[PDB]
Amino acid sequence: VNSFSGYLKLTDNVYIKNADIVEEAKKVKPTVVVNAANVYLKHGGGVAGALNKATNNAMQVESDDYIATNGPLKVGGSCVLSGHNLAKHCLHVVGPNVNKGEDIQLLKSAYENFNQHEVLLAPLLSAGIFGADPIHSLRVCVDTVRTNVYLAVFDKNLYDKLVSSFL
Ligand SMILES: NS(=O)(=O)c1ccc(C(=O)O)cc1
Repeated sequence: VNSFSGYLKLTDNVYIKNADIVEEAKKVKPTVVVNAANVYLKHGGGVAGALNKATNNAMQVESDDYIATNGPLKVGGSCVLSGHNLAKHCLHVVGPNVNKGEDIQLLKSAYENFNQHEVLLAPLLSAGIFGADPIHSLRVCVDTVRTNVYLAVFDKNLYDKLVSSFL
């Protein structure tokens, strides 16, 4: 048993809810929250900027030190950093950004990072400003992630479409 509430079960291991991932993280304080990161860990908009804003910019300060030491992530890659006031850990995962021309086949590699963690709160990857089709992202998630993932979908209209079209 875990603390996640109000989710619709899609599969053995994937759950979904219409929720603001920031508000969900603040309530649950999960072991792992996933950030929809870019390779520079520049948390400017969407989930990364909202997560970073909710940490009072501490996520960005930590991230800048990580990049100064290690250089950029790979598209499809990840790093584990602090969860600050939102979670124990934040798993920063880089899905391909369609609006920058990245290979959508890298979306499966991105979701494979989730399998290193038993339970995660996470948004769909490559959605919103990354330019991928969220229906596709949910299908790759279900077909790739084997650990228990709790998906927060901000947009109520999209949530309803994801559920009603789910195979
Ligand atoms: N890639 S993003 O611009 O941060 C993004 C991620 C998820 C949602 C959503 O749940 O609706 C919206 C935008």
